[PDB]
Amino acid sequence: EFWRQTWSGPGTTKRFPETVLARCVKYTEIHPEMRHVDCQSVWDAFKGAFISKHPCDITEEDYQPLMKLGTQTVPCNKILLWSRIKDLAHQFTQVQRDMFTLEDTLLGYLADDLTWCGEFDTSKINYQSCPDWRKDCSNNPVSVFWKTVSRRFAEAACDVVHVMLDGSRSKIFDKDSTFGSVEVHNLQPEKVQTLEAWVIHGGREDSRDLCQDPTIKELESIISKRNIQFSCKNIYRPDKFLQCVKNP
Ligand SMILES: Nc1ncnc2c1ncn2[C@@H]1O[C@H](COP(=O)(O)OP(=O)(O)OC[C@H]2O[C@H](O)[C@H](O)[C@@H]2O)[C@@H](O)[C@H]1OP(=O)(O)O
Repeated sequence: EFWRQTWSGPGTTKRFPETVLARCVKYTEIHPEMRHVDCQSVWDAFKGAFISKHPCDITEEDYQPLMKLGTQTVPCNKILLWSRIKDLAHQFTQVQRDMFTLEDTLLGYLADDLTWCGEFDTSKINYQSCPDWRKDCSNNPVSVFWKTVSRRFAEAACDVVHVMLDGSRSKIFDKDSTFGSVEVHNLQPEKVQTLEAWVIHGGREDSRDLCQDPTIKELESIISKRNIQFSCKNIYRPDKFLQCVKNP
C-alpha cells in the first residue's frame, strides 16, 4: 500500500509544472528570437507526452508535438556536445555566448536537471518515484525526452562539432551514454566535417595525453567509420582555460 514506492529512481521534481512554465517564460525573455512560442501550449504538449502513459512505454512519437512547438534553429557550426561534464560545458557557453549546448536551446533549458513521470491511466504526476533507467526501464519519460531532443540536435549539427569529455572518469568516452548512443551515431557526414573532443583533466593530473586513452581510440574509430574527421585536445588546466575564455 502507501509505504511502497512504484519505482527506484527519484520522482518528479517538486512544482514541475510551475517550473517548466516559468523556465519557458524566462527563456523567451533572455532569447527574444523564441518569443513566438506560447508557453502554455509548450507546457500542454510536454504534459501530453507522458501524462496517463505507463512510464516504461514512452516513445519518441509521444514527444513529437513538443518537438514541433520547440523548433529552434541555432547556428549549426557552433554546437558543443558533452558527456558527464555538464557544469563545465555550461560555464563555457555562459562566457562564450556564440556557442550552444543542448541546454542553451529552449527544449533543453526547460528540462535541464529535472525529473518527471506520470502514472498509468491516471491524470497525476508521480512526485514520489520515477523509473531508474538501469534498474527499472529505459523507455521512461526523461530518458526518451533526452534521446529524442539529442537525436534532433545532433542531426542538425554541421561543420566542426565539439564535445567536452571528463578525463577523470573511468570511461572518458562511454558508448552507452546519450552522447555515445544517440548523438555520435546521428552526426551526418554530409553536414559534419570534424568532431573535436576536448578532454578535461581534473586536479593536478596533467601528465598524460588522454587523447590516447582506449575509449578515445574507440570514439575515434566510430567517427572515422561515419566518414567524419576526428580531432582531440587535452585541457590540462580547466581553471585557466575558463579564465582565458573570459579574458582572451
Ligand atoms: N537518472 C537521471 N534522471 C534524470 N536525468 C538524468 C538521469 N541520468 C541522466 N540524466 C540527464 O539526462 C541527460 C542525458 O545524460 P546521459 O544519458 O547520462 O548521457 P550524457 O552523454 O552525459 O548526456 C549529455 C549529452 O546529451 C545531451 O544531448 C547533452 O546536451 C549532452 O550533449 C543529461 O541532462 C543528464 O543530466 P546529468 O549530467 O546526469 O546531470
